[PDB]
Amino acid sequence: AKVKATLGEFDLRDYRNVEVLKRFLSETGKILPRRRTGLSAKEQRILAKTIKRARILGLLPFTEKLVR
Amino acid sequence: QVASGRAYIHASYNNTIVTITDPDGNPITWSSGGVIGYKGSRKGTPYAAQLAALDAAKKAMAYGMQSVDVIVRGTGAGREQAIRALQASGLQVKSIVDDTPVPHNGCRPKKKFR
Amino acid sequence: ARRRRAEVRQLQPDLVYGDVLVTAFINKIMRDGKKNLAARIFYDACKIIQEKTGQEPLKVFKQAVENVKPRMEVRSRRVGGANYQVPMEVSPRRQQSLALRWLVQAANQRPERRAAVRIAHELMDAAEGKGGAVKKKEDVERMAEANRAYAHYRW
RNA sequence: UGGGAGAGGGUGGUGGAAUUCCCGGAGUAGCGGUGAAAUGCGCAGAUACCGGGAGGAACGCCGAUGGCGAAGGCAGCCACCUGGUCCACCCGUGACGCUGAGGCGCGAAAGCGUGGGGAGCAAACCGGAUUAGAUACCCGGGUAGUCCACGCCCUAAACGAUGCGCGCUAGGUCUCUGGGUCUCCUGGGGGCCGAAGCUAACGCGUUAAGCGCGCCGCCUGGGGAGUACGGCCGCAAGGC
RNA sequence: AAAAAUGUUCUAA
RNA sequence: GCCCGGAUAGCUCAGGGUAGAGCAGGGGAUUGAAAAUCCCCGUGUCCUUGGUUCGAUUCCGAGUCCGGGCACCA
Ligand SMILES: [Mg+2]
Ligand SMILES: [Mg+2]
Ligand SMILES: [Mg+2]
Ligand SMILES: [Mg+2]
Ligand SMILES: [Mg+2]
Ligand SMILES: [Mg+2]
Ligand SMILES: [Mg+2]
Ligand SMILES: [Mg+2]
Ligand SMILES: [Mg+2]
Ligand SMILES: [Mg+2]
Ligand SMILES: [Mg+2]
Ligand SMILES: [Mg+2]
Ligand SMILES: [Mg+2]
Ligand SMILES: [Mg+2]
Ligand SMILES: [Mg+2]
Ligand SMILES: [Mg+2]
Ligand SMILES: [Mg+2]
Ligand SMILES: [Mg+2]
Ligand SMILES: [Mg+2]
Ligand SMILES: [Mg+2]
Ligand SMILES: [Mg+2]
Ligand SMILES: [Mg+2]
Ligand SMILES: [Mg+2]
Ligand SMILES: [Mg+2]
Ligand SMILES: [Mg+2]
Ligand SMILES: [Mg+2]
Ligand SMILES: [Mg+2]
Ligand SMILES: [Mg+2]
Ligand SMILES: [Mg+2]
Ligand SMILES: [Mg+2]
Ligand SMILES: [Mg+2]
Ligand SMILES: [Mg+2]
Ligand SMILES: [Mg+2]
Ligand SMILES: [Mg+2]
Ligand SMILES: [Mg+2]
Ligand SMILES: [Mg+2]
Ligand SMILES: [Mg+2]
Ligand SMILES: [Mg+2]
Ligand SMILES: [Mg+2]
Ligand SMILES: [Mg+2]
Repeated sequence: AKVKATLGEFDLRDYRNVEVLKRFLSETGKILPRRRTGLSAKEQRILAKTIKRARILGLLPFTEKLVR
Repeated sequence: QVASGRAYIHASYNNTIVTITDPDGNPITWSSGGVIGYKGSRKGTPYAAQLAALDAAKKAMAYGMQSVDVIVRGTGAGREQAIRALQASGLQVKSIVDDTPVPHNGCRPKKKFR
Repeated sequence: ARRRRAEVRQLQPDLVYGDVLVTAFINKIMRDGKKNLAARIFYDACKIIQEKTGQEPLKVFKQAVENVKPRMEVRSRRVGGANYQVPMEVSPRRQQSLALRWLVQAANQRPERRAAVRIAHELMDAAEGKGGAVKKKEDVERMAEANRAYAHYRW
């Protein structure tokens, strides 16, 4: 199950789209790899940067702890 | 006295120190591989961490401590043994969460860790 | 052994009690092949225990043996460059053999003159949890309880 | 002309993790450390836990076998300024090109000067162990320095140990990034495997180490020696 | 995930 | 000269009804060993003397010896 499938059409630069973007972070806050993300090379760079912005605006975590 | 609290497992390749706190994180009591007469390399073993956990809970339960949320730090070989010991002690282990400190590539480690 | 295990040698049951445990024991009493001498010692001791505390001696003998079986014992291991005291349980075979060994061994420690008295008196003490072969077995089990820290080095 | 990719460079700002320190709380007999130890630290309240504060450096995940750069080298994020480069259309100039002794500029780390900064780390140094010794490795401390600004130094396994440009000589496969008519076709990079051929062999092989041409740099047995003398550069170290 | 230093000269048949 | 203290195993140190722990000692498991570890084992008129209590490490009185302390010194 990859995230590009589990989501319809989205904008890879709306750094304010928490509902879209948070789907791209593991349970432990890390930016998922393409093997999870499903984005291409070029798409993955765009997503991460806009993820990184949303972390600075407090919209996304930099890290969450791990629950069992 | 308090009923529920938190159980913290700091556990390196050297030792495993368990402190039980209260809901506010203020320590109720504590123990480690030193509180059971181990000194040296032995303080870092799984069994050392078990007795350390058992001495932690048996000291906290002796304060009415019933429910603990288990916060775990480090990676030492006494880590898993401590969690197992907390569920066997008698405490109502209500959670387990790994809060091991990890830098985002910050301070340069000692030569031992590069 | 390197290739396959050692196949445990089955002994002929002794002609008095029909017991392989008696046989292995008499073999532990035996020195230089003088089995009949060792047969007399075990049997003349068997009489004495039927005297002193009149009981079926085979039942006393099996209480001594049972009360000497060590359930744990330290063993040396390796990891990196260490030679620990690793607490490892004892196989039922080695359980029996250490008993038989320490039985005769600690019995020969005792101070009475003739052998069957030494054999009988240790089996009387060991069937009640006293005497040499017990203080050795218990002592072994004590050292393993101590090094339970190095139990995670058990294979 | 219209586009695209990018850790390319410079300046200002800025975010979170983490370590150290301080403060308050709470709490007690140890912590830390190693092969095992000791030194160290701790009842003068440490360690472990929570809350608050300060300051420095480095940017986890993304991240790659990736990208960019002439090389060294470049990685949070934001903006500004600036370079190179690629593609499309085939529009403009009309051989305006190639290379390049000198020259000039750039040039990892370390080092140097004047200020600043200093959390972590750590040459030197001290201590603990180890050992016959241990001016080492391992452990606890620790000053330069690591960081910033400006000015020097100009070295390197500065490597692809492979100068630059052009043309020519099978393909298969993976990838980055453009264009198309989007199967796939085509450019420009990045690797792999391999035709012919090259190679002392290893290997190279449209990213040539093949076939050619141009220009440059360099080699001419090892050691002495990258030393001496000279000269030039440098504050020095020392470079050429 | 590594305790422990060394082996006089010429000859290698 | 007086105040405050100690004395308990070989060394230190714990203390009304126990006589203790660790380290030095010894055997033992261990190893190439030097150790670290692990087991058990010993080592008392609790300085002496008189009493308190049914009984004394403890309590008291005394002194015996050694520690600390302060003042003095014609
Ligand atoms: Mg937008
Ligand atoms: Mg330790
Ligand atoms: Mg343009
Ligand atoms: Mg505090
Ligand atoms: Mg100290
Ligand atoms: Mg105090
Ligand atoms: Mg202290
Ligand atoms: Mg500061
Ligand atoms: Mg034209
Ligand atoms: Mg014309
Ligand atoms: Mg430079
Ligand atoms: Mg530098
Ligand atoms: Mg400087
Ligand atoms: Mg340091
Ligand atoms: Mg030293
Ligand atoms: Mg040293
Ligand atoms: Mg020495
Ligand atoms: Mg150091
Ligand atoms: Mg410093
Ligand atoms: Mg500079
Ligand atoms: Mg390289
Ligand atoms: Mg060269
Ligand atoms: Mg050239
Ligand atoms: Mg490139
Ligand atoms: Mg290509
Ligand atoms: Mg060929
Ligand atoms: Mg040729
Ligand atoms: Mg060949
Ligand atoms: Mg070949
Ligand atoms: Mg090839
Ligand atoms: Mg090709
Ligand atoms: Mg020469
Ligand atoms: Mg020179
Ligand atoms: Mg040089
Ligand atoms: Mg000169
Ligand atoms: Mg080694
Ligand atoms: Mg020599
Ligand atoms: Mg007086
Ligand atoms: Mg004494
Ligand atoms: Mg004196």
